[PDB]
Amino acid sequence: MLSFLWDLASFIVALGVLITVHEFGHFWVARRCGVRVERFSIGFGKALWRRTDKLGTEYVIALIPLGGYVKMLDERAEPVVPELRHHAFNNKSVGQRAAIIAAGPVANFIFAIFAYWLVFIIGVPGVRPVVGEIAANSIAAEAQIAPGTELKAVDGIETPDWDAVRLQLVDKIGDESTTITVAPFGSDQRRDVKLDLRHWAFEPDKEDPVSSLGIRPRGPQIEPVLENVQPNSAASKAGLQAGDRIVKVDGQPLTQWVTFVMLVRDNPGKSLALEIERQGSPLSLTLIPESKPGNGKAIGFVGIEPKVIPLPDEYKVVRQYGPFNAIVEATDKTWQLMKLTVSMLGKLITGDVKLNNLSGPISIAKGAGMTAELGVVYYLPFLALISVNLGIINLFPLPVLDGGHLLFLAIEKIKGGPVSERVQDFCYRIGSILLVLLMGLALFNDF
Ligand SMILES: CNC(=O)[C@H](Cc1ccccc1)NC(=O)[C@H](CC(C)C)[C@H](CSc1cccs1)C(=O)NO
Ligand SMILES: [Zn+2]
Ligand SMILES: [Zn+2]
Repeated sequence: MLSFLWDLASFIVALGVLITVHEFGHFWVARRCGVRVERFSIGFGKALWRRTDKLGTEYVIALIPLGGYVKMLDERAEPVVPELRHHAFNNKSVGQRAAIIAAGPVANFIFAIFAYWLVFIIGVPGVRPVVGEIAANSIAAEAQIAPGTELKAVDGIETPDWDAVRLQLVDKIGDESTTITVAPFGSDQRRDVKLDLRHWAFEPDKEDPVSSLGIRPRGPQIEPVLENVQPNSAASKAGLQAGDRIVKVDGQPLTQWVTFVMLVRDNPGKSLALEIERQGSPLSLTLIPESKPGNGKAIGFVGIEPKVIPLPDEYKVVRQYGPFNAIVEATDKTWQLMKLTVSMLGKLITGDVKLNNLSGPISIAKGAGMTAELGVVYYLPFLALISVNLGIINLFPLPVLDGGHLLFLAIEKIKGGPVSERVQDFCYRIGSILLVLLMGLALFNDF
C-alpha cells in the first residue's frame, strides 16, 4: 500500500507537469499570435478543477491524466462576433498556425532543457566507466578488454560515465559490431577496440547492456558486516547485533554477499548455522529467516543491511556548471536525447527491436516512484527524458497529433486550401481509434 501510493503519486505529478508544459507552450504561442484561448484542459474525462481568467480563458484540471488540449477560437467550431474574427485560429496565416501547433513539442523540448539546466546548476553525481570484473566467453572478454579499464568513448562520442556508456550501447541495437575507445585508468593512452555484436541478444527492458557484454562495473563493495539490525526481525531474534561479521554459513565460509542473499531468499523457515565474529570472539548462532510476501514464491527476510564501502572518489564525477555553461550543456544533452529517440523509433520500426519491451504506464509509474524516492537531481532528468519522448511522439504525422496538424497545414499551404471537407473526419476518428489501440497494447505488454 505504502509503495503503490507513492508510485501513483509520482506518476500523477510527472504527468501533470508534462501536460502542463506542452499545453502551456501551445497556449502561450497562441495568445502571442493574437488568437483567444478558451479552455486549457490538463487531462481527459470529467473536469474537477475549473477556473476562469479575466480574458475568458478557462483552466481545467480533469481526472484522466493521460493527455490534454488547448481549445482555440475557431469559426469552424462556434459562431464568432464580427470583431473577434481576427482573434480566431482559422483567420491566421499558415505560418502562425504552424508555429502555434508546433509550440507543444517545442515546449516539451524546452522543458527538458530547463530540467537539465536546473540539474546542472544543482549538480548531478556519476561514476567513471571503469570495469571491475569481466565475464569470460562474453562480448567484451573476446575483445581483449581487461579489468581496470576506463571507457573513454563509444563510436567517438564522449562517455564520461556509465550512464552515457549505456546510452550509446542501446543506440547500437541491430548493428553487427561496435568500436569503443578505451584506456587504462590513469593513463591517457587511448586504444580502439572492437566489440562483436553479431550474436548479441538482450532485452533493453530487462537486461543491463553493460552486463550483456559480460562487464561488471566497479562499484561500492558489500562486505559481510552488519550495519544495523531492525527490531523484531529474524536477525534480531537470532542474536545478531550491529557490527557483526558473518564468517561461515552452513559449514562453508562466506565469500560473497549474494550467497547470503540467495540463502536467505531460497530457504525460508529453515535454520541457518552462522559462525560469526564479535569483538574478535568467535560465536555460533541460528538464523531462522521469516517469510514475507514475495513475487513468484515465498521469499525470506532477516532484517540485515550489510556494510557497503563506497569506491574511492577517483571514480567520481561532479557535473555541475555555471548558468550559461549549464544552458549550453543542457541544450546539447536534450538534442542528443532527441536524436537518440529518433534512432530508437527507427530501430523499432525497421524490425530489430521488439515492441513488447515498450515502456508501459505501470513501468513508467514504478520508475517515477523510484526516481522521486532517489531525490530531485534524479527526478528532473526522468521528467526531461519523458518530456522529450512525449514531444517527439506527438510530432508524429498522424491526424489526431500535432504532427498531423502540421502535415495537413503544409498540404494546405502548398495546395492553397484545406485538404479535406469531411474526407478528413473518417481519419479523425480512425486516428483516435488507433491511439486507443496503441494505449491498450502498451498497457497489455506491460502486464
Ligand atoms: C499520453 N497521451 C499522448 O501522448 C497523446 C498521443 C499518444 C496517444 C496514445 C499513445 C501514444 C501517444 N498526446 C496528447 O495527449 C497531447 C497532450 C500532451 C501534453 C501529452 C495532445 C494530443 S491532442 C488530443 C488527443 C485527445 C484529445 S485532445 C496535444 O498535442 N495537445 O496540444
Ligand atoms: Zn481585435
Ligand atoms: Zn500538441
